[PDB]
Amino acid sequence: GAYKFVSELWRRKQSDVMRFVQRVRCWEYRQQPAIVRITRPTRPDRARRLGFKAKQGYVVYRIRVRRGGRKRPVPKGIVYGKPKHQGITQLKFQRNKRSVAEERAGRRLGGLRVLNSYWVNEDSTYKYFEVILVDVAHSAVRNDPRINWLCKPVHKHRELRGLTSAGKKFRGLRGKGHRHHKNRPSRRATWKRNQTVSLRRYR
Amino acid sequence: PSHKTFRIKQKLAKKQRQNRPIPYWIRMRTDNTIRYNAKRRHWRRTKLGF
Amino acid sequence: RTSVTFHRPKTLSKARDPKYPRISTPGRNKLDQYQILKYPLTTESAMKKIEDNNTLVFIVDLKADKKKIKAAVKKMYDIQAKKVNTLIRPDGKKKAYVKLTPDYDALDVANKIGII
Amino acid sequence: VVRIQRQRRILKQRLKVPPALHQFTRTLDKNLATNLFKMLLKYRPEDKAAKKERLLKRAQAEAKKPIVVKYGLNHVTYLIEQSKAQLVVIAHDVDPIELVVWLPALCRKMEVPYCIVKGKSRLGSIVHKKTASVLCLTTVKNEDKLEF
Amino acid sequence: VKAGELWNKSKDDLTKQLAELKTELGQLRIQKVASSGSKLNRIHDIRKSIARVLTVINAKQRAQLRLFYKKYAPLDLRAKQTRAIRRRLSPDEKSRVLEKTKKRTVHFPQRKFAIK
RNA sequence: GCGACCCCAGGUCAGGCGGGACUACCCGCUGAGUUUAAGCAUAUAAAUAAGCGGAGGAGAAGAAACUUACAAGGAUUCCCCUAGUAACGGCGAGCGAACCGGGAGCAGCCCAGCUUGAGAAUCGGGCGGCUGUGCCGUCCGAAUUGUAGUCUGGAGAGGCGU
RNA sequence: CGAGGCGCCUCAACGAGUCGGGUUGUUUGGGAAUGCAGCCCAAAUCGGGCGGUAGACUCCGUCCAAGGCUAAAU
RNA sequence: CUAAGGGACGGGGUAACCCCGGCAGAUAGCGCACGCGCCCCGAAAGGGAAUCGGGUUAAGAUUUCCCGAGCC
RNA sequence: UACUUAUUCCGUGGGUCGGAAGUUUUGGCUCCAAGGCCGGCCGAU
Ligand SMILES: [K+]
Ligand SMILES: [K+]
Ligand SMILES: [K+]
Ligand SMILES: [K+]
Ligand SMILES: [K+]
Ligand SMILES: [Mg+2]
Ligand SMILES: [Mg+2]
Ligand SMILES: [Mg+2]
Ligand SMILES: [Mg+2]
Ligand SMILES: [Mg+2]
Ligand SMILES: [Mg+2]
Ligand SMILES: [Mg+2]
Ligand SMILES: [Mg+2]
Ligand SMILES: [Mg+2]
Ligand SMILES: [Mg+2]
Ligand SMILES: [Mg+2]
Ligand SMILES: [Mg+2]
Ligand SMILES: [Mg+2]
Ligand SMILES: [Mg+2]
Ligand SMILES: [Mg+2]
Ligand SMILES: [Mg+2]
Ligand SMILES: [Mg+2]
Ligand SMILES: [Mg+2]
Ligand SMILES: [Mg+2]
Ligand SMILES: [Mg+2]
Ligand SMILES: [Mg+2]
Ligand SMILES: [Mg+2]
Ligand SMILES: [Mg+2]
Ligand SMILES: [Mg+2]
Ligand SMILES: [Mg+2]
Ligand SMILES: [Mg+2]
Ligand SMILES: [Mg+2]
Ligand SMILES: [Mg+2]
Ligand SMILES: [Mg+2]
Ligand SMILES: [Mg+2]
Ligand SMILES: [Mg+2]
Ligand SMILES: [Mg+2]
Ligand SMILES: [Mg+2]
Ligand SMILES: [Mg+2]
Ligand SMILES: [Mg+2]
Repeated sequence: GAYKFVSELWRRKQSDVMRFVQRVRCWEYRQQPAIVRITRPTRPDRARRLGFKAKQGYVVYRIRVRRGGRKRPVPKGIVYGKPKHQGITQLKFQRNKRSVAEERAGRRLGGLRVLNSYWVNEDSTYKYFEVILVDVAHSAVRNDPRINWLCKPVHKHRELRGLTSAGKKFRGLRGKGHRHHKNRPSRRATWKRNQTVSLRRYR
Repeated sequence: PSHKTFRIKQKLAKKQRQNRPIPYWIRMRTDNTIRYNAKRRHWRRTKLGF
Repeated sequence: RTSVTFHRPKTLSKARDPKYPRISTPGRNKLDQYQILKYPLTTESAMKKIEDNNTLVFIVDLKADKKKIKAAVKKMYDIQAKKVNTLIRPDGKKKAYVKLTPDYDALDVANKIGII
Repeated sequence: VVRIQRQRRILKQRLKVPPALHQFTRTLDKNLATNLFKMLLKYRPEDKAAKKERLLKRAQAEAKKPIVVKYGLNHVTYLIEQSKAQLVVIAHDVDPIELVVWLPALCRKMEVPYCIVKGKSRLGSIVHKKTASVLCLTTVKNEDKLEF
Repeated sequence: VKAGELWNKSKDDLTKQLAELKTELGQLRIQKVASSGSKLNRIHDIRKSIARVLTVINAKQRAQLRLFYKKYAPLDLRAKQTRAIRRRLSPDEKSRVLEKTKKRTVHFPQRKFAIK
């Protein structure tokens, strides 16, 4: 078993070995399009834990997304409203960069279904993720009882409904009990339940 | 104009057929409430904007 | 590489040889002669053309062009058209002026069809 | 695509390469490599047809322990830690280099002879695959004890 | 006329009937524009006969093709359902489970019991 | 020059998948102001309307990196109660849940990691056959940069017996 | 017409630019900071996350994240 | 056919709707294996293959039908 | 303070870069090699 050695090495990102290898790769990704199909995961050990298998029907894509916050896209920085809503520049997108990357991949590849994604690189302006997608029309997927669930119609475009691992992170579903109870079943479902005026017939 | 697209002429032909009086025997049917065409148009009034 | 410019090389491409036909119904000529030649015109203006210019007037399909018209009159009435003039009427239908070649008498053809 | 692969070779030449990566530059000598590979050809695993034929031959009766090269990174890594590897052959061009960059350290720590040879595709050909990326010898035949 | 007899006739006879009824509907459309009083109701009778013949010819063609193709089926011959039904997993695929789940059903299925 | 691989290119190549529509319910983003504060800027309106997307017959959630402080309970969801309460708030106007308890309904599972090496034992496709949502045979390919099987912390592997 | 259960006894592997911390914005009833997000720092394995007031030390209670599926009550 | 201009493959941006055409990307092909290689839309007043005279209807043809005579 | 490969900018139909060795004419034309030596080399380092 060699996967532990690979996993342990990738924990030392600040070593000379990992810094050199990441720097050459970061340069090469900069000369490629923002959505690129790759024949093999760069981090096979990290891909195994996230569900990837070396089978026909599993495909891997590298996605490049821009870093930083979300400037308000209003015509001149001009807001017509109260000063609490007049900020422009220091605002933040509610979804993470990992979900943005796999959401770009899902829109580009409508015939495939996103499994999940993992972090690959970053320099200053770009972050790189590799997204695992499944061809749910291939018989290898359709015959594997561990990935069969992805072929069912309720799992269409789960990256767009916040149902991947990255989506559960920004939805507040990576914790339980108090500090997280308002996010289940969803925050909007919780809010609607607390807005209800229950007028029973015997009151 | 004299210069017409085919699609404009085809629509003008249908509008020509549609502004006729209703047949007289329609008023004789068993449960009939139709009196007139209710959709006659005269070219000088009520232009069709094409 | 005598050129400093790279061009995409020429590669072999095969033709389509499907494993099953997408359409299995043969496909039937729905614009046959009976659709092309609907009926002749019998107005007073149309009847004048028979003895003045050896011409038969027909109501024809909108999809029928001049070539299909002369082929249709040949397969329907065994007569040869010298030329075909067509128009679309203000009622939306298509009207064809079919002038027969000399040695064909439209009045005799009109008698066989039944319009006279 | 041609420009990016040529610039990748130049960038790796200009940038200071850490020793754990620079060690893959030192490869087995050409004379030694042709000796080892001509001996590794003796212990090739059976191809698909040969395995099918051996299955049929057993079925006709209804064998012996074979001596073949071992391959696969997970399997070779397991053998080395179990102290059963007698020789480890590592390809010099594993594209994710973190797959085998620690391998010379593990083999040296476990007191196992190892070498780095040019060509994962050459290692793959021996085991009827493409890009084996590591080969292991645990046992050799008595006819080869002196040569090995 | 008498679709039961139409199903008996061969394909050459069925197309010969189709030709006759097309010639005869044309003779009526000529009569309709000139004059008549009881040839006008023949239009409905004969137009329906043309539909009747073409239905029989078509139904024979499809049944023949369905017999000749029982490998890959032509796209028009394939089972037409809703688009979502066609994308569904098979029962073999829906009922497949892995070994660790098949074992637990073999060794520990739900039992039939009662309380005294 | 013959070759092996890697990365990539072109195909009306063989077989396939996607785009749009619908609005009551559901999932994701984005996001006001009128209004109230007897003025008004925080606050409120409101994590609402509008705006951009994604599904299904339900959706989402879900099997503790949970509560508690007890003699402790034991996935998710919904109802009652908790409770107009703790808290928050020009502590102003206002706002505002959760635990316990009682009900409805109950169900727990699958992987990655070390774990074939006396044999990739796995999978797809073409073709043929048949007992036909599949099974078998043969030939190609995928895969060792890892398919199958074992294992998932409640464990488990190994050893010894019903 | 082999495997599992059970009784007894030396290994026992469990998910990383992730957790966590700082700061900035937003959101919350969550108040020396409820969740989320951007950026900077950046893990561990006699360890890690919690015990609704920030801190250090000593005990105690309690869980094991960062992979996936899951009917019913609605 | 091109004009002012418009759309638009790849690529870039963007939560998405959508916004960007010179940013150069193996430019997707043309002649006779060999040779070469610097998208569309947009004008019935711009550019532009080729027709004349006479006759004819209730209503056409100011060059479309008829007669004759040409042209591309 | 130096370096060049990141990054940035400029140019070209990416058409003679680095090291060594050894056409001024008058508003005209200039391409697809003659020749030499064995498809091949020089001519055209
Ligand atoms: K087969
Ligand atoms: K484990
Ligand atoms: K905060
Ligand atoms: K603890
Ligand atoms: K023009
Ligand atoms: Mg007017
Ligand atoms: Mg109007
Ligand atoms: Mg005309
Ligand atoms: Mg095809
Ligand atoms: Mg849609
Ligand atoms: Mg006020
Ligand atoms: Mg007031
Ligand atoms: Mg006011
Ligand atoms: Mg709305
Ligand atoms: Mg539906
Ligand atoms: Mg669900
Ligand atoms: Mg658990
Ligand atoms: Mg609870
Ligand atoms: Mg009370
Ligand atoms: Mg509120
Ligand atoms: Mg609650
Ligand atoms: Mg209770
Ligand atoms: Mg592949
Ligand atoms: Mg395995
Ligand atoms: Mg076991
Ligand atoms: Mg035991
Ligand atoms: Mg932060
Ligand atoms: Mg803050
Ligand atoms: Mg917001
Ligand atoms: Mg406390
Ligand atoms: Mg974990
Ligand atoms: Mg999980
Ligand atoms: Mg779920
Ligand atoms: Mg119900
Ligand atoms: Mg043009
Ligand atoms: Mg222009
Ligand atoms: Mg675009
Ligand atoms: Mg044009
Ligand atoms: Mg002009
Ligand atoms: Mg006139």
